[PDB]
Amino acid sequence: EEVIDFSKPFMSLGISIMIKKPQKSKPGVFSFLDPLAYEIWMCIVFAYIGV
Amino acid sequence: LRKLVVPEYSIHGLFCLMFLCAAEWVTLGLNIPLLFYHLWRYFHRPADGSEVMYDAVSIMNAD
Repeated sequence: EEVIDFSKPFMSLGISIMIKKPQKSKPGVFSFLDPLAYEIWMCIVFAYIGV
Repeated sequence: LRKLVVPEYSIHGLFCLMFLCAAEWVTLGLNIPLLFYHLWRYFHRPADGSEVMYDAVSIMNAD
């Protein structure tokens, strides 16, 4: 701008983050526990013990 | 009394295990000393017989 003259921006932008699209993750061993949180499983174990 | 001792110690051990898994450190610290006392009491048999925690012959002693 010190040596030329600009116009008002015709397109405003900024820095941003590019990532690879999340894919269907390869199922993990012990993915059969995913429907319930770990805390539920531990409470189940200790309720079994207590009962 | 002999038939009734193991449940107490093992249930207290269950308490200790539960508080370990839940990561409740303070209560586990408060409970470890009694755990070790029970362990020592059960596995020492200070009585010379060393066959039962309470022995009818050794029992009836005032001490």
